[PDB]
Amino acid sequence: SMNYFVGNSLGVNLTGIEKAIINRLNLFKEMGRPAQCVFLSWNRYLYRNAQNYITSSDYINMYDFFQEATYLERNEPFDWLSYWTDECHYTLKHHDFRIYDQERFLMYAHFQDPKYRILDYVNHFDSQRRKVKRDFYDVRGFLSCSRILVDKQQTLCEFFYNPEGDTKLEKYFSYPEVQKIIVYYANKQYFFNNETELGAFFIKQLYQHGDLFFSDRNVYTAPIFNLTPESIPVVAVLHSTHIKNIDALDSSPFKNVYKAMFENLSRYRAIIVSTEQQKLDVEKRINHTIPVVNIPVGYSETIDTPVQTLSVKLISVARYSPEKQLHQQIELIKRLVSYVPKIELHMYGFGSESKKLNELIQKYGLENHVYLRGFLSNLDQEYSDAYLSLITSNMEGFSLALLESLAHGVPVISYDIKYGPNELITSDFNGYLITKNDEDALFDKVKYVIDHPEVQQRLSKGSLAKAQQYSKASLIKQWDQFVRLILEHH
Amino acid sequence: SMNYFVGNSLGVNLTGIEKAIINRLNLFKEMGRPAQCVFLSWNRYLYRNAQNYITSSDYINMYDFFQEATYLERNEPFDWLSYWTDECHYTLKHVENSHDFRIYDQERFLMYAHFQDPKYRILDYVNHFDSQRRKVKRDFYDVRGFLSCSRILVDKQQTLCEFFYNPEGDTKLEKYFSYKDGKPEVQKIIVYYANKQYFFNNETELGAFFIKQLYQHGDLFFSDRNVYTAPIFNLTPESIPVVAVLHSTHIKNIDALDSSPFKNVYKAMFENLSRYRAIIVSTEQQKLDVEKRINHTIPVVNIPVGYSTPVQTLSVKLISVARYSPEKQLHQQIELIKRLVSYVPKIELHMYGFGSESKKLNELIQKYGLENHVYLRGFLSNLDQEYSDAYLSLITSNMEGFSLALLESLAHGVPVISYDIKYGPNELITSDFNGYLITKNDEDALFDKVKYVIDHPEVQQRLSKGSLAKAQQYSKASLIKQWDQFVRLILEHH
Repeated sequence: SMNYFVGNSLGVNLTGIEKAIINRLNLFKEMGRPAQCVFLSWNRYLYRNAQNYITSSDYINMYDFFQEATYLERNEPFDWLSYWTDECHYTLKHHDFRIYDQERFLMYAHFQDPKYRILDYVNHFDSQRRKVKRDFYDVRGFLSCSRILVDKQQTLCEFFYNPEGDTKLEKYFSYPEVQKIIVYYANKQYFFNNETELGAFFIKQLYQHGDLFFSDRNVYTAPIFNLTPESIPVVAVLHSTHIKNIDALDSSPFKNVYKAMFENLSRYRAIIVSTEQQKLDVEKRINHTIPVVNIPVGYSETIDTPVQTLSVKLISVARYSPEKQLHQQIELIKRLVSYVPKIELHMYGFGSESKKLNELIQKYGLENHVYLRGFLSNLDQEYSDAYLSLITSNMEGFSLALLESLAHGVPVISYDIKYGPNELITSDFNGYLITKNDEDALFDKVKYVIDHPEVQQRLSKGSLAKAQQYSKASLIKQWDQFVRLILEHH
Repeated sequence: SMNYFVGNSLGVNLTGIEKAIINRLNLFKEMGRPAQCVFLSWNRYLYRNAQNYITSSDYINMYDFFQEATYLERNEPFDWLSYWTDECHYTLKHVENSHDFRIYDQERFLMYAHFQDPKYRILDYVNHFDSQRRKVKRDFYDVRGFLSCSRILVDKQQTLCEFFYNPEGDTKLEKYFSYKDGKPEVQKIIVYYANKQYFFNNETELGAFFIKQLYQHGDLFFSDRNVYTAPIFNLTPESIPVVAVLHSTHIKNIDALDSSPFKNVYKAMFENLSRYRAIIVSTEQQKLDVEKRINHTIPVVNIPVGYSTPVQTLSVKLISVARYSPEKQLHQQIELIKRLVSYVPKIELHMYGFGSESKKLNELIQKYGLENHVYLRGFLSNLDQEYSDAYLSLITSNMEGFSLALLESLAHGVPVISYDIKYGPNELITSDFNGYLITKNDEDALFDKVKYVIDHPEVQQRLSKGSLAKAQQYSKASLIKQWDQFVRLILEHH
């Protein structure tokens, strides 16, 4: 039996949903449940984006599947520049080349590398210099898609190839929308009107009696699951707030990304959310129509670095976005620095709010007190001397960063806001929950913990215990039980 | 060494050039010189058109060559209907008064299928539709059974590009089109050959590449459809030996031998004579005019375009074997009979052929009250019975070409009276031997000579025996010896 985590693709910069999908995959292998990520969109760079995260045998892409290129890795590098000159006697006028036969302009080639071992695309031109066809190469080496052009470089149709160059899919477009898809599969021809129908066909070929699907990128996967039969079991996973407005729990419309899932609840064996708090809201909102279950989106990893070697160092691990209200922590430091002259705030993240935050810092002469540290891929060394974590957001989700900092014995002072802080913070155990936007009470609890390092030490010991509760193995056992119960009942 | 006779195609009704190519192949086969016909145009019916006349190994079509379908014969039949119904689970709906079926996956219209035969054994094409019932692609099947070409459509079913396949389904050629004067014109051709890709701007360049792939030292090419074949040979090296074959008059105006422009179909060959080893024409008379016109720059050789039951069992039966076209001037034959019937009341004239002039010919027949004297007999595939009682053949044309029809009537002992016009009458008529030649458009002299042969049956008999003797000069064995000597000589000089 196989567990499939259905997203869309993998960017250069992995997204929350992509990490969750990958994170969840690792856990299933650990406990000896087979699992695979399922990708939908055509992405001739997928194998590259995947390389530093999962193996080729750990994912099935829908286009790779019909192009017979699943589990296929990089071809041995190919000398395109040599083949064009030494075998085809063409003329190259320079990571782009213009290919001429004698005086005749044929093609526009585009490479990735300056070593020219990885071809990207080749534009083909007619006798009038009209661009008639584009050849799009997969990062693994084989020609993946040719696009036929008409009029003003308008896409008319696309042909997708297997590695050996057989046609496996055809797409036909009008204005640029798909009106027809042809697939060559199982020694015949299949016809679809759109990519959702193709996706549904793909899911039916994947499924074997006893497998389980997870719907992770609902804006794409729910419409696909909606056209598959009810004998194929699938669970919906929400990675965010389920409604546009969390303060109108009964009334708020579902997020657009979750609409097609919520409007066909009966198709799904369950909904998974990250927090008990979110499970209670969702359960009540859908009148218990299907099971809702809370399974955290990560775990506290075993500690490899020195812990609480304690200058008072406060930290923020948070995207530089409006919702994290990070200026409130700069203002906190403005207040505290008169009582705590050697105080330091380190804020780890990136995003829109950098310029404004940077300006607020210079404005208050806090350049020796508050540091916008940007993104660090490794935070282990940053936690060893951290006195406490701050959360000043108007909204949250289950925070992997918070779990990591707790596993390092760094206690946390957070607003009590949905979702995540209530799950990972017990007041006076591993930190303190504060009424949302009460900056005065924030100052009082931060000052109190700084004034009483015996308190910080005791909250440190609570932090290590809270992290122990969210271990890799507790999370394994929760996935293991859920999967067996969902399949048992199906 | 291989002799290659390069034409365009074979139609369902063979043209003059197609027959000339096939007759030449048959002579080379009898002789023991390897020959093949070479065809250029994409023609997914070529195999059926060819079956009555040549074997698969007797020809190489250009498209078949690149489609890895040269020498391929017919597939065992395939019941597309059962495969669509039983194996694909599609819904078939017959179209009223047709061999056509609409194909559906449930409520969804997917394809329109056309069969050649009401038994649905020969799939011809399949049209594909998108979700908005736009016709996006047409699949064209070869008569041998394989999918030959897919054509991709845009806008009002305009041809954008075409993909040509081997029998296994691999793409071997692509063609890209742009519209000019309301018709698609090739702007690009890609060919997958010898594990490489090759690029061309037009079919002339593709043709030249094809010739270069066939040629081995010792081989010899004949350019028979010069409007297409000459521009192709013009793009090939002079190391490849090619003979130009003219199948009609070489100039637009036969009466200005020196100054007339060449026929548009021969312009490319005459504007590059030094490319060609020789020119072949069907008549000694055309040979002398062409040699003079080109100042003997290359050799010109006349080789007839073809070779030659009970006989002369004799009512007085005149015959005309001639297209009903204005150049033939068949009205003059009506006028001749109008004048003759007075003196010869048991006279008949049988006119074998067809064309746009039939209506006027019937009007004149009716006008002259000649309905029991002049017969418009239509085309006749076989004329053997029609010859046995024929007294005399008539030719009243203002222009001619070498006539296999006239050769055949001469083999059957039928003498002829013809206007003296170029080309063909002087080749097959020696005055007072097998017939008479009359000043062009001299209807009085035509009457007088026709009347003299009717009034002298012993003269008719001598001319008949001269017709048998004239035809025997065009024997299979004399054509073989001309062709054998020509190829020997051409290859020695090259």
